[PDB]
Amino acid sequence: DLIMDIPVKLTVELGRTRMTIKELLRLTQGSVVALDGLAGEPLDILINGYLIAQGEVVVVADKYGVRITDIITPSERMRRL
Amino acid sequence: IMDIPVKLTVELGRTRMTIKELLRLTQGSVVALDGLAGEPLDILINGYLIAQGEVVVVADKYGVRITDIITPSERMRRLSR
Amino acid sequence: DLIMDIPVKLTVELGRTRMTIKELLRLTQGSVVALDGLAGEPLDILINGYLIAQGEVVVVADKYGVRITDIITPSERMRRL
Amino acid sequence: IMDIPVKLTVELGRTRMTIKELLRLTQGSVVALDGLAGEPLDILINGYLIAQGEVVVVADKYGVRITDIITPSERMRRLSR
Amino acid sequence: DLIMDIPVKLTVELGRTRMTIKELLRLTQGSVVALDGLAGEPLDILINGYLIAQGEVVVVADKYGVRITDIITPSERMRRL
Amino acid sequence: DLIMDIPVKLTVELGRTRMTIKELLRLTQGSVVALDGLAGEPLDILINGYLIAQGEVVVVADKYGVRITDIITPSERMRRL
Amino acid sequence: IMDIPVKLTVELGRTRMTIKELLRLTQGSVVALDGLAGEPLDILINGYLIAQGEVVVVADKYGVRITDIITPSERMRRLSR
Amino acid sequence: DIRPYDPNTQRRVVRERLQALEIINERFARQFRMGLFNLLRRSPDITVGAIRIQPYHEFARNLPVPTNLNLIHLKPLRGTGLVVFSPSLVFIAVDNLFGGDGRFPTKVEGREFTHTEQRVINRMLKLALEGYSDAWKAINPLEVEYVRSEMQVKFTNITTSPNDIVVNTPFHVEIGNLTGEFNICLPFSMIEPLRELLVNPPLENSRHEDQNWRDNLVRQVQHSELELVANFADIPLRLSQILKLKPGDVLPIEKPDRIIAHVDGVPVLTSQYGTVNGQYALRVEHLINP
Amino acid sequence: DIRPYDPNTQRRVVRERLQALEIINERFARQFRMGLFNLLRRSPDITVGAIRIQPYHEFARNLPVPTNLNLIHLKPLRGTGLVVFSPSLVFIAVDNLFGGDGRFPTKVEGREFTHTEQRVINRMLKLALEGYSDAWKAINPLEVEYVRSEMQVKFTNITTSPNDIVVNTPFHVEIGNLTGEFNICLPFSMIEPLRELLVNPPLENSRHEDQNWRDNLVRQVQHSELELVANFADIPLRLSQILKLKPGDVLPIEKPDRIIAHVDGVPVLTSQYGTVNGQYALRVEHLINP
Repeated sequence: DLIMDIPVKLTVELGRTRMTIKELLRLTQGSVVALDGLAGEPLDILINGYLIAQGEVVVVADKYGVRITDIITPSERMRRL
Repeated sequence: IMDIPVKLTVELGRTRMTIKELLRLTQGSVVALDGLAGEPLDILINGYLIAQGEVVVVADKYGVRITDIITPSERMRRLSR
Repeated sequence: DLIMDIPVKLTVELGRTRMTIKELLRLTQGSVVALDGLAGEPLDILINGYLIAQGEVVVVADKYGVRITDIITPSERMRRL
Repeated sequence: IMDIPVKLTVELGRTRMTIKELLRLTQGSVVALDGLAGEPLDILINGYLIAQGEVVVVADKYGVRITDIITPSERMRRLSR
Repeated sequence: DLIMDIPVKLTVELGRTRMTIKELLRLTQGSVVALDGLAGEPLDILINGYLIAQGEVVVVADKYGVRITDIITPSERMRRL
Repeated sequence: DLIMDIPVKLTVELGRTRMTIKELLRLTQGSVVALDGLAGEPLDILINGYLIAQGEVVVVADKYGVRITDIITPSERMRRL
Repeated sequence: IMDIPVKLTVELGRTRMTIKELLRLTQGSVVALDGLAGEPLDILINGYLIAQGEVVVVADKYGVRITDIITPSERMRRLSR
Repeated sequence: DIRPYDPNTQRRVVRERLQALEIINERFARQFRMGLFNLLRRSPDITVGAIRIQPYHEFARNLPVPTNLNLIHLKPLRGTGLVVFSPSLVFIAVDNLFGGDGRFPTKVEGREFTHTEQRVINRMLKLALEGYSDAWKAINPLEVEYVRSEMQVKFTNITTSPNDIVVNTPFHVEIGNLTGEFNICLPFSMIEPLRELLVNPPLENSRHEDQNWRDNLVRQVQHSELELVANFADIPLRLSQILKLKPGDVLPIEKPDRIIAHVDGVPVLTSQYGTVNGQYALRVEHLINP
Repeated sequence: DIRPYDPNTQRRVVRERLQALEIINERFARQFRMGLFNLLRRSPDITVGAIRIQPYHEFARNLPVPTNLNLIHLKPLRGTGLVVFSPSLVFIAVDNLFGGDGRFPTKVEGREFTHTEQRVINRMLKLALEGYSDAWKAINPLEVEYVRSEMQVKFTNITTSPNDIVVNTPFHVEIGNLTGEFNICLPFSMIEPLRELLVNPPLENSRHEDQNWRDNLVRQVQHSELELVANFADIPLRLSQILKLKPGDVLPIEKPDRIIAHVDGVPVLTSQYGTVNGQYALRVEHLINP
């Protein structure tokens, strides 16, 4: 079926971390928290919270975008949960 | 009060697009996000956006220095887009 | 292909109306506002704000559920434009 | 009091004409509007004219500096034409 | 049928913007707001709020008018909604 | 051709009368003014101020509607001119 | 008190004549009016004479400088002729 | 004449001739001349130049820098006016006032006005304001109040926009061999309510005669008929329906409880509909009144 | 334009023209000039340079070391501003104050300000603060309070981050042959609430006229229709279900006791649903109000 004009929401996550209530509250103005992902890693392209693609960051005429390098394989989907 | 951990995420930007370009996507396909280059990235708690902050690299690691906490008016402004 | 899952968000709209700021601010407790949808007219179904179908509220074993009267067409989309 | 967004529009002028010239229209067909060159363009809120203001160009973008807010007398004077 | 002597209303839109209650109220005397359309774009020729033509601005003996360049096609009618 | 939709505004006039400024300003609460239209005479229908038809008020399943007694003609338009 | 517009007219003069010369009229036929050259032209409101005033030309446009408002005696005197 | 319109083409053609403004200008010129004689102990002559109804930006672009710009209040008219005192005029006034006979050449290099120069400007401005109020009183009495003084046209911003149409009146004052200028700048919005009075002066016996004229006018226009059209109902359709429309078609309509009576489209009253004497009639509930 | 984005590329392009800030700068420059004349007994001239809306780090990187950095409070605006007093300016001021005629060459080698130099700094800082408050009062009255002084840009940290966009205003002061500079540094967040006022100055008669304008604005925008969309229910599905979906399918749904009415996605009110006149209707229980 080609009911296919439907629009979708695309997001890009720079990084993630697991972190608890106390140091949440301890975070203040100008507080910086390091991300789990090491610099240069391809970011995560999510669809409604669902990942299908990975890609690095890029700027296209002052506009944000990602250069995708891997999109489709679920063989690694087991570890990211 | 409670000592529960939460999965923080940092979101680079948004993208409203139909699945035309989604199926047309491939390695090297250019994608543009809603956020222009320069504005603070969004700090989300369990997927709940609560803050905005600037991206920095420390010890060759991604990090975000939280610049401000968001307001309901800006929250609805970002929602209605 | 790989898009078979793609968590989508489907919403149904109860009705629409043409009303201005005066009465809008003059809404009070218990005040009733009518909608352009006739009682018994199947409600609209929207995905990301766009037509996907028309569905009617039906009693299904004490569980009200929406039964799809019809699927949208490009022609009807043009007409309801 | 409320934080609702509205679609503002700016109107260059009016034109009362029968569909003779409408069907005679083509690329290059000259059309004349009701408003002469120089008078403020009309600022409308959700299609409701509320103001008059002069047109300017800033950063190679169209803009309007609101000169005055309209009065019911001028409003109906415009309508009865 | 040729019941066609009917007169119709023609309007020209210089530009549009989506903008909210608070900065509405913040607009004051002499306040200028930039339009979404970039300068030099063909304006919108509306009929009773319905668009059929696009065209740039022109002055014809101190009288406003538009030079129409595109009139008929519904192919782009989906995006402008 | 492309003009098949062209949202038009149709109005019906209840009646007309010849009356001056004295009595006009001397209208009071509950005062009744008669019109030249005889009771049972089909009312006129106008579009942008011009004749389009003559229609009569008919009871249609508790819903009063206007049933078109006749369509205007150039001859009758000249006669009523 | 009320904001109604009226169609003012300016009348050059009167002429009482039977339709003899009316049917004898042609391009170039000399006609004489009741008013001699020099007296103020008549200012009528919705066809109601209210004033008398002198004719002037300003910016190559006809205009009347109202000289006096009439009296009932002069009104009836003009009528009885 | 087929040229593409471009912004900032303020082709504002608003041509009038304010004879009453001219007469007020002449009366104020005489009053200012006598005041200048009283102060400077010397007799000036003041020539009233042509009235320039020009955009504010164009007026300001010709103003020499620096200059005295005095904001004034034309009560009860909404808005503010300006008095332009030229450096040459202020120089000549101070020179005459403080011992100089004025025989020396006028050396205007461009500098701000000192406190002493400010006070001299204040005095001549007070005299000018009094003379202008006296001149205007013959036509319309008003109160003129000094607001403040400025050196730059950017300090003033007399209009909402620089393209706003404004009235300027120049005066060339000569004393012996020393020439100067001073200007009166009033926004066209200031005089728009009184445009009718300023265009023509041709009335001198009008204190209660104006009231009599207005009473005659109203009592005589009260005999003019109108065109009451009562829109019974309002149906929105499309042009396809209009083209295919045929007699006998019934068009659904929301039930009109209130009928609007309008003339030339202009709403006049709200009423209920009915039948009397065999004719349609309207019983008026409320006239359209803001 | 296809280049890989990298962090610390603060390509912050926020271009505006604060005419009201410029006018306040000029008024404060005149006030500071007269104050400097009062104190130093010598007449300076102050040139207001172009306003630099630049990142805080870029502003600080150009600041000479050592220098005087005075933290100030722009009440009631949340946050703090800075006054930069240059070593050359402080040197010249102290030299003039303490017997030196200033004819000697200025020898700035780089050293901290002594307590006497601190008192001189305090004095002309107080004069600058008073002049700046006077200049601003014409547009917005505010209270300026001295916080403390610092010698290094790292002592200040005026912004949350060095990449925060900040407004700087330089002033070049000349006295005889001795030149100095002093700057006013206010974070863009300070003026963001008043950005609309600072961009354009084109209003002079606005004390109750602003209230009248606002009342007209609200009473005229109260006649604009909106787009109420009431989301009756919310079913989450998957794209496979959407593709295979066929008419007559029933979708389970949690029972909506409350219907949210929103416009353009922005929630407006909470209500109950029902039927009246044969149409769907909403009885409002609570409007969306924070």
